Amino acid sequence: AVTQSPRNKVAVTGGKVTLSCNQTNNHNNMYWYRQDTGHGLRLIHYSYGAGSTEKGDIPDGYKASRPSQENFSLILELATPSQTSVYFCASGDFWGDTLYFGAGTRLSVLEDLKNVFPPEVAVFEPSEAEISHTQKATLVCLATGFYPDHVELSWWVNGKEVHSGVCTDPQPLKEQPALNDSRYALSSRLRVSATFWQNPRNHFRCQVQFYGLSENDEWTQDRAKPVTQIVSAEAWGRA
Amino acid sequence: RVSYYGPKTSPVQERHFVYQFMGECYFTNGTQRIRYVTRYIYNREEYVRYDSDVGEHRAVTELGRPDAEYWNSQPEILERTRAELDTVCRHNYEGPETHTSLRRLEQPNVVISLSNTLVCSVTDFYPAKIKVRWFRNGQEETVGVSSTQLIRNGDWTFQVLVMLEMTPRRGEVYTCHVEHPSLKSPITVEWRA
Amino acid sequence: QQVRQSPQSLTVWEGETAILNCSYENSAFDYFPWYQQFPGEGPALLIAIRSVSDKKEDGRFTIFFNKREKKLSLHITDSQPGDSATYFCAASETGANTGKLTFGHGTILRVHPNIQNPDPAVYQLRDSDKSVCLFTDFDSQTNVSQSKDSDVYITDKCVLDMRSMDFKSNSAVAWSNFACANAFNNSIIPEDTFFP
Amino acid sequence: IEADHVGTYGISVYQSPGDIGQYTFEFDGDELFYVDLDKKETVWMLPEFGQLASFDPQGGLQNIAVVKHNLGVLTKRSNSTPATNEAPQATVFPKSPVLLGQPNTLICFVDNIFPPVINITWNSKSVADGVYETSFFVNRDYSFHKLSYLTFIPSDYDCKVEHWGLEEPVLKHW
Repeated sequence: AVTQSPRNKVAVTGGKVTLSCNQTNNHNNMYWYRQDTGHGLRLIHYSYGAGSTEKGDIPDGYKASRPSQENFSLILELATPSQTSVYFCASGDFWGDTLYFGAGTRLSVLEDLKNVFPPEVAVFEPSEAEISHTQKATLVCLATGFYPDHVELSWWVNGKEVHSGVCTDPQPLKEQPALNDSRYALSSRLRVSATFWQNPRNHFRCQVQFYGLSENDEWTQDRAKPVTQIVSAEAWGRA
Repeated sequence: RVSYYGPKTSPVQERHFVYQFMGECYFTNGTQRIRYVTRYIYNREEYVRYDSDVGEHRAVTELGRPDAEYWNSQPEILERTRAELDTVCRHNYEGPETHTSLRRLEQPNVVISLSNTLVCSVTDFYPAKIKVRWFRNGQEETVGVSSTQLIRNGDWTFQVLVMLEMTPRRGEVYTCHVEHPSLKSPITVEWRA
Repeated sequence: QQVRQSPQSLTVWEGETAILNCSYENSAFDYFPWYQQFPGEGPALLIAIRSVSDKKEDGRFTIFFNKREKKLSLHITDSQPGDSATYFCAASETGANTGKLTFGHGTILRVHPNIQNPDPAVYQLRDSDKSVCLFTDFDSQTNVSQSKDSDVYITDKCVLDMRSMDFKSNSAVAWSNFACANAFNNSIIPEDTFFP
Repeated sequence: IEADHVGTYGISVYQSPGDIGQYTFEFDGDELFYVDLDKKETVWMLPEFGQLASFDPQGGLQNIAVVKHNLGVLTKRSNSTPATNEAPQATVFPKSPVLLGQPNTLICFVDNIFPPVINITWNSKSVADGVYETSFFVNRDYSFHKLSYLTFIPSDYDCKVEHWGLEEPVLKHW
């Protein structure tokens, strides 16, 4: 299969970022796409075998490197804010009818690391009116004030992760859509039965994975450095 | 515009070693009878071949039994190679070749000189079909005439030289007569003795 | 040479047939693979047609190809909610042996799960610096349009977790620093909507 | 195989060591174009054909990748059997009738080339003036022939071939 590294990355204007792709399909062709709204998927560089790389349609700003049949590496030597995006790697056989993509790499290039904030999470308990009126009960999680939009939400019910009854926003919204450095918010919903919520032994937990700075990055402010972290809010079943 | 399409080389699963592949399209009467033969060659010995008359890969040496059997199974490969007679041969003929190769016509340069023997040098023409005949006082002379073979220049032009054994007595007129498809009317160049 | 898809996003209720439209401007294109991208993932091949065919059938998914008009359509029948994803129309002229592939801009298909008994209502949730209003159980004739105000945030297009098995719905959530009676004053709310 | 015309399309030639590749099209024995693998560019023999048809040079690069691959596999399959060398033969002739004074081209035609690696150069002093070399052409026996050209102003030359299957570099005189 095709895997990428890193999965998420924060970087400042003017540094050297290196996305990298590994493939174990014994394919020969490897591609480096980026995905931005209003533009679909766009090809940057690609390659036919080790030693060779070809200029895609948007080769400005990126170099590529295919040292091995299995590796293929996008390289940004002077990152810009215009290079923030979601990058996907691909591979395929010679003359193949199929492209095989990776899971993705979210990349933020920031003019300054001062706007990098973690999320503030909260759980909101179901209404009594919804309970008595539906014999159903809906908890609502809000994550707010984070930057950038690299977060993944999950609902946990009694020590395990839960999927049934969840719907999560597909993309974060912008708290202040006017600014360019606006922070974001995600919302999610967990719907359980009313008899299940009215059991004060059951606990419900909203967990938010935030991706930010790294152990090797440096922080020039007093507020705690927005590392990659887990942020939770909790709620217990009521009467 | 109109585009050349090459075949797709099937892939396989000091001292020097050489690989070579080609797709030979064979047109007779335009696109009436097309034949398509792709050849894979290692160290000058052809080892695997497709032939559109066979309809399937065959191996020309033992070293090629793997690739011929393999390429015959996976029908994404075999139907495609079978179809390159259309998507490569017929396509390139009825397409770019018609706008280029089949439309090139270059008129020869005919000049006579006396090295006695007179030489008629006919140069820089295309295609290859040419007739060059000598007359003496208006009488075809096929005795003592000797031409070169078709000399291919490698820049899409040919060249032929026709030498005549003769002996000039003042008043005689020798003419070089050149027929060609580029030519409206045949070219004649005369040389008075 | 470009690939253009319409509409830019499609919302459909569990059961309908979605129809994703594509067209190309280069007559030399002869292979048309459609790629499905689930949220947070990378696209994968869904279904592909070649120009010598006018229809490729595979399960609930069908490509309809039309050569004379240079038009494709992907028809999804019995649209489940797990079909929610972005769908890319792609085209190559295979003859040029290039390896590149031309991608449409994608259409976002968000399928709504059916509701057995619609019971539209707007509930208030137990606040712990804002307070949350929840619009839920509405039928297929309401469009939740965004707020006519800043400082009031409304979201209404949530992708149900793919592994959900037992409580699939599709509610809208609004929060601010503001009551739930007026919270959705900027949308087309059904008449019988229940405000406790 | 008897025929009226012969398109010889997508000739991919690869050899190692050296990573030496070449991709050409041919028609009726004449080179339509090659793909330049460094500048990645379709280079036409007749510029005027580059104006009436085209070829995307990336079909060449992917076919050269396929062919390098197959060279690795078959190298290994035959247990690293090496290629045997050949003695190439030249033949020197002028492009137009040699008129002392007027400008002309002088054509060196080398054949029985295998493998496709040759040095072809030209008063008993070396010349690099109007030297144009052609691509390697395909022979029915899978050897190659190459034409070098030398523009000269005739006035009262040796083609020098340096190969491997030649014990000593051979000269053809003019």
